[PDB]
Amino acid sequence: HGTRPDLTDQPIPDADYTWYTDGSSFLQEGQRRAGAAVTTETEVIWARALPAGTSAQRAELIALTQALKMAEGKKLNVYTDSRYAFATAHVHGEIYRRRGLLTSEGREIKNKNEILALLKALFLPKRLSIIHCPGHQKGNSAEARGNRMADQAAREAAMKAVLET
Repeated sequence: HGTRPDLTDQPIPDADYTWYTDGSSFLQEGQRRAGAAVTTETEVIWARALPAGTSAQRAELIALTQALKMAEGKKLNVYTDSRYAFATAHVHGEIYRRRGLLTSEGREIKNKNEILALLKALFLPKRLSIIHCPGHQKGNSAEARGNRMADQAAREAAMKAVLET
């Protein structure tokens, strides 16, 4: 009946998982390729190539949603460099849903199905923080490294799918 009341935008100290997500989308070999990833600072938890023509923004929602599903029952800090996915998760998604805009034939809202899946996935972690950090950071901080890891993994997945066919 609504969205997740305890969803926070700052890291929680006691988290089981601190994960970084990224979606990427680019033209490779005459086609729009996309990838989505979930990583720690140092290791890839999950990464996938997504369907041809997937946008960066859709990929970012898909990565975030996957982090939520994987962290079911656990305390999760997840980072995203997408203002779009951050805002969708925290604010826009639930408004669009309550207005009936997600299940409508209106194509005025992009990524309707991913947003609905994200909204459902928000309830899975025991505790949840979805944190925005600027991407493509030159910083040496953990978050800068986690985001570069996630960007790398997402891009690697999309590219690997291309050359594996």
